[PDB]
Amino acid sequence: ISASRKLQLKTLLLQIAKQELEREAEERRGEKGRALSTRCQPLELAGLGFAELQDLCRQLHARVDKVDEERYDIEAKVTKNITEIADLTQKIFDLRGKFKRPTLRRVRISADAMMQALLGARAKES
Amino acid sequence: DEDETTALVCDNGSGLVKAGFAGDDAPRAVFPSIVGRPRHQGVMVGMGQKDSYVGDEAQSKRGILTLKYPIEHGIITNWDDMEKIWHHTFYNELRVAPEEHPTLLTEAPLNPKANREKMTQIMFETFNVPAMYVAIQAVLSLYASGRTTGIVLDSGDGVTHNVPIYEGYALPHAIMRLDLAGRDLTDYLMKILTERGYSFVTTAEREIVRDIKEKLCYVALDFENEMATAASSSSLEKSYELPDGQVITIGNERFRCPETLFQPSFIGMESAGIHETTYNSIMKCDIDIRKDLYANNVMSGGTTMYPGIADRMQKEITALAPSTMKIKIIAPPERKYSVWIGGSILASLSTFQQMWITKQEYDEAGPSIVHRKCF
Amino acid sequence: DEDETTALVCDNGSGLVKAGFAGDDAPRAVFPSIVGRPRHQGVMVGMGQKDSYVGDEAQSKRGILTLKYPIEHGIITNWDDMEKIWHHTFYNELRVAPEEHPTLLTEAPLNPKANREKMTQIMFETFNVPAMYVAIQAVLSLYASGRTTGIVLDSGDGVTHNVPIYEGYALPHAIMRLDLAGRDLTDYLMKILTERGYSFVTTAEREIVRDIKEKLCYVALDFENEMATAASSSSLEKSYELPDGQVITIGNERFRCPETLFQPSFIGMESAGIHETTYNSIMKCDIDIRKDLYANNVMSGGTTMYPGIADRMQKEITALAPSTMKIKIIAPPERKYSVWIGGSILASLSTFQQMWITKQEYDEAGPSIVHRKCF
Amino acid sequence: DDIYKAAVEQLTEEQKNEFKAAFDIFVLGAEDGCISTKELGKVMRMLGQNPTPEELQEMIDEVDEDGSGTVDFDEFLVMMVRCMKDDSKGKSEEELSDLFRMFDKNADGYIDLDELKIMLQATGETITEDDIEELMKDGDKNNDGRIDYDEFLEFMKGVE
Amino acid sequence: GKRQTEREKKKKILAERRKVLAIDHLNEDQLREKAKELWQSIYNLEAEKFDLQEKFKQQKYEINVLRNRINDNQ
Ligand SMILES: Nc1ncnc2c1ncn2[C@@H]1O[C@H](COP(=O)(O)OP(=O)(O)O)[C@@H](O)[C@H]1O
Ligand SMILES: Nc1ncnc2c1ncn2[C@@H]1O[C@H](COP(=O)(O)OP(=O)(O)O)[C@@H](O)[C@H]1O
Ligand SMILES: [Ca+2]
Ligand SMILES: [Ca+2]
Ligand SMILES: [Ca+2]
Ligand SMILES: [Mg+2]
Ligand SMILES: [Mg+2]
Repeated sequence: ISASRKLQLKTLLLQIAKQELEREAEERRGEKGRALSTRCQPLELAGLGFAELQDLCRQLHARVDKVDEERYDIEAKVTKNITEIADLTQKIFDLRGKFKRPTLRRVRISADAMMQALLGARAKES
Repeated sequence: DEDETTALVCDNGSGLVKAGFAGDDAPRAVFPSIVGRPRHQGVMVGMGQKDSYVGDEAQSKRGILTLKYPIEHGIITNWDDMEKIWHHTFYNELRVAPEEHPTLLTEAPLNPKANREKMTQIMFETFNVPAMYVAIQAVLSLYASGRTTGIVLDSGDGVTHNVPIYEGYALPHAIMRLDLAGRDLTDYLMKILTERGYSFVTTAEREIVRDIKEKLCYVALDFENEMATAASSSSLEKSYELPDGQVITIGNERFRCPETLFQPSFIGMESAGIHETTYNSIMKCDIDIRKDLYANNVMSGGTTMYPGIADRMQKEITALAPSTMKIKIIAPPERKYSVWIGGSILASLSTFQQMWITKQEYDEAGPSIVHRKCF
Repeated sequence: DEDETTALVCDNGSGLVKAGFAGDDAPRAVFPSIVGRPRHQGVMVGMGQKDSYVGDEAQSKRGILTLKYPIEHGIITNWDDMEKIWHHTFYNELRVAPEEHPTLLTEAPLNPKANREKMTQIMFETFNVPAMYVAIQAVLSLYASGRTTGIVLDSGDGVTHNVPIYEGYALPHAIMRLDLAGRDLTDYLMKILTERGYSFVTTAEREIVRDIKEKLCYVALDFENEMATAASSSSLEKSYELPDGQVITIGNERFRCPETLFQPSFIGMESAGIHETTYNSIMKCDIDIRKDLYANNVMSGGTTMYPGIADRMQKEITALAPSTMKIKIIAPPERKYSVWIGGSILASLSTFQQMWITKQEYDEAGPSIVHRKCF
Repeated sequence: DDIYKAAVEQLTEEQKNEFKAAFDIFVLGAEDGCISTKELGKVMRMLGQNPTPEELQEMIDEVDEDGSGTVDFDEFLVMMVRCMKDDSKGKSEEELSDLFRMFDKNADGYIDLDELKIMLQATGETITEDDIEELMKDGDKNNDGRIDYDEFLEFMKGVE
Repeated sequence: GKRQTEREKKKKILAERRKVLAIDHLNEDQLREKAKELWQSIYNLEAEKFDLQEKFKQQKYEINVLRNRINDNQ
C-alpha cells in the first residue's frame, strides 16, 4: 500500500465524523424538544376566574423557584466538574510533555519561489 | 470499585491521614496532613492553575510550596485545608462519591465544640452525605486491641491523650490531653542540631529531620549512663546519609530527643512527663481497678513506633509504683493502624448501621442538638 | 511575504542580532551587533550619503568605518544605534512594516530600567506598533530545551547570566549577572598574542581574531598537564591561514583563552569563575532541589559553541561537589538559536496573544506603570 | 511521509518530468546517483541559503523511504512537494474530544479495533487489510488492542 | 465563619431571583397574558437545565477519558 491511501482514508474519516456530529446534534435537539414538551406543559386559562388566575400565577411562581433551585444545583455540579476536568487535563499535560514539542521544518523552501528560481519559464504547472 | 454499601473509614489523625473502605485491615490512602501553597507568582504558561496542593502532591514539592499544618495541638486552624483534604480524598484517590455510602470519622478526645460543629456542617450542608458519625479514637483502638480493660496512650503528632477504660467503660472525667508529641520533639531535635552546628530554619528540612527521627531516633534505657558512655563514642554515634547526599553525623542526640517527653522542663513547661501524668491519672482512678489498669495498659499513635518505649515505660512505672505486683505492658503489633482497623470492624455491625445520624433530623435539630445526642 | 498575523521574533542578543518571523525554526536575518561610522570626510561625488552603516554592510567594510559596539556589558550605550538596527531590520531585510504584526523582543536578565523604558518608548511613540512585550531569555531557552527544571547558563558576548528554574519556577533573587564573556576573552587572546609577537591595536583585527577564536579556540580538559605537554609541541600547535593570507601560528594560547573564565584573576578581578559562581548559586538555592539543578543544568549563548565545555564543567563540578550522586549535564544541539526558537513557539499561543500590551493602555499608564505590569 | 506522498501522487505528469530533470541537474556529475548532504548543500549554495549539517541530516531523514541517507527521485518528489503544510490548523480540543467519543461509541475510554474497522467500513472506500493494520499500529502504540486518548492524539499528527 | 456565609449566600442567590408579585392592580384579561409570561420563564429555565444535564453527561465521559490517560502514561 501507499501513504496517500492512508491520508485519503483519514480525511474520509474526518468528513464522516463531522456528519456523525451533525446527526448527534440533531438528535440532541430533538431530545431536548421532547423533554421540554413532556416537562413544561402548556397552560389552560380558558374558564379561570379572577382569584383562580391569581392562584395559578402563585403556583407558577413556586414552580419557577423550584426549577431554578434544581438548575442551580445542576450548575454547581457542572462547575465542580469543570474544575475537576481542568485539573485533570493540566496534570495530563504535565505528564505527557517530556519530549514531545514539535515544529514544521523551515528549510522546506516554498516551491513557487524555488520553482521560479530553478526553471525560469519552464515552470508553468507547478 | 466498591460493591458494598459500607461506610468509608477516614482517620484524620494529626500528621497522617489514613483513608480506606470498611472491612479492610489497613488504610490504602496514607498521606501526611500538610497543605502546600504557591509562594510566588509565575509568569509561566501551561502549568496547573491549581492554587492548593495536598498530600503526596505537596510532599513531592516542598521547596516551592510554603507548608502549613492543617491541625495544631488538636484545634483546627484553617477550614479550607479541611475541605481540601476531604475533597481530595474523595475525588482523587478513592474514586467514589460520598453520596452513596456513610462515613465513620475518628476525632481526638476532648476537642472543641466549634471543630465538631464545623466538620459536621461541611459534611452535611456542602457535601451530600446520607449519614455521619463522630467517634473517639481510644475506643476504636481498644477494640482493635481485642480487650475491654486498660489505659490507652495515644501519642499523635501534636497532642497526647491518656484515656482509661476498664470493663469497656469510658471515663470522660479522667481524660487529660497534653500537647506534647512529635512536633515538639522535632523542634527539640532541630534546636539541638542547630547547637551541634548544622543550622536550618525552613519547614522542608523540618519534615526531613522528622523522617530521620522516625527512622533512627529511639528511646534510651538509662539516660545518664548512656550520656556518660557516649561521652567517649564509638558505636554509639552513627553517620546517616541524607537523601540529598550530605553526610550527617548524629550521636547521642537520638536517644535524647524523645527524652523531652519524660522531662518537659526542657521546653520550659510546668507540665509533667507522659509517664508521670499517666501515673497521676492512675491515682485519680479508683484503687480497685488500678491493678487492672497496670496490667492492661495499651498504646496508640504513630509516635509509638520508636524502639525502646515499652522497656522505658516498665522501668519508670516500676520505679514510681510498688514492685510487689505484676505490671505487664502490652503493645499490639502495627498499633498505629489498629485504630483505623477498629473503624473497619465497627462499620460492619448492623446495630452500628442503626446508630447513624441522617440529614433530616440534623437539619431540624441543628448541630448543637446533634452534639447532645452523641454525648 | 508573510500571510500570517504573527509577532516578529527579534532576538537582539549582544554580539549577534537574530531576527525572523514566528513559527520558524531558525533566524533568517543573522548579523553581528556593530555600527560602522564614516571616519573621514570624502570629496568624492556619487557614493551613498548614508551616514550610518549597520550589519553586513558594515562587516563588508571594517577598514574605513570606525566600529562601535551598540551594547556593552548589557547597558545600552547609544540609542541611535538601537534605532538604526531596528529600522534596518524592518526596512532592509524582512521587507515588512511593524504596523501589521506584533513584536516579541527578548532582553537580558537584570537589565536597567532606563534601557527597558527607552526601547519601549521607541517601539510605541516613534514606530506605530500595535503591541510590544519584553521577555527574559532564560525562560525561552528553557522552553526550547523542552523541560521545566534546571539552571540556564547564558553566556553572550559581554555578559553571562546564571538563571535557576526548578519546576518552571523563576528565582529573581538568585539571578546573578557577571560581565565576563567573549569580549573579555577576545581582549585576553589579543594581549597574549601581542605577548607572542604579533601586535595589533585596531578593532577590525579584534573582530578577525574573535572569528579565529570562534573557529579554533577550545576548552582544555586539564590546564596544567596541557601546559606541560605543550612545552614541547608537535601536534598541539596549529598553523592557521588568515583570510588575508598571512601565516599565523597559534599553539597553547587557544585552550588558555577561555581558561580566563575559570580564573578571573587573569583580568585582575575578585569575581569568581563561572563554575564557582554557579556552584555558589546552587548553595544559595534550597537543598531539596539542588540535586535536580545538578541533573538538569542547561546552557545557552553563542560562547558555548566551543568544543570541550561539557567535560570541563563535569570535572569541575565533580571536584567541587560530592561524587556520590549523579550529575549529568545536558546541552541541546544548536542551543544558540534555541532561545529564538522558543520565541517562535511562544508567539503561536492564543493565550500569549492575550498577554500583549496595546498602545492606548501604555499611553495612559506611562512606561513606569508598564514596568509594574510585566513584573 | 503521509501528506508528503499524498502531495507527490497529486502531482501531474509534466510536473514529475520537470522534477526528474531537476534531479538529473542536481546529481549532475555526482558519485552516488542521489542527492546526499553534500549535493543538497551544494544546491542550497547554488540557490543562496545556507543549511546546517545537522539540519541537512534531519531533512534527509524526513524525506527518505529507503534508508540510504540520500535523496533519490521517489524522495525528490517529497523533498520538492513538502512546502505546503497540510497537517497544520489542528482541531480544537473540544473537537478532538468529540472525535474520540464518536470513535469510542460504546463509551469505554478506548477505541478497540472493532470500532476502527466498522468506521473504515462505514467510510465507504475500499478498505485494504494492510491499511487497517497500518492505521491500527499508527494509533495503538503499545499494541494492546485499542487506541486510548493519548494514542488517539498521537494519531492526529500528519492528519487534517 | 465565611463558609457558613457561603452556604447562606447559596440560599441568598435563590432569594435574589424571586421578587414580590402584585395581583391587585391587574384585571381579568391581563392576568392571563401575564400568566403566560411566567410559563415561558419556566420553559426557559428547564431548557438551560436540560443543557447542563447533557453537558454533565459529556463532562463525565471527559473525566473517564482523562483518567485513562493518567493510567496509560504513568
Ligand atoms: N513509622 C513511624 N515511625 C516513627 N514515628 C512515626 C511513624 N509514623 C508516624 N509517626 C509519628 O506519629 C505522629 C503522627 O501520629 P498519628 O498518625 O496521629 O497516629 P494515629 O494515626 O495512630 O493517631 C507524628 O508525629 C510522627 O512523627
Ligand atoms: N559559532 C560560534 N562559535 C563560537 N562562538 C560563537 C559563535 N557564535 C557566537 N559566538 C560567541 O557568542 C557571543 C555572542 O553570543 P549571543 O549571540 O549573544 O548568544 P545568544 O544569542 O544565545 O544570547 C560572542 O562573544 C561570540 O564570540
Ligand atoms: Ca534515499
Ligand atoms: Ca470503544
Ligand atoms: Ca493501546
Ligand atoms: Mg495517634
Ligand atoms: Mg547568549
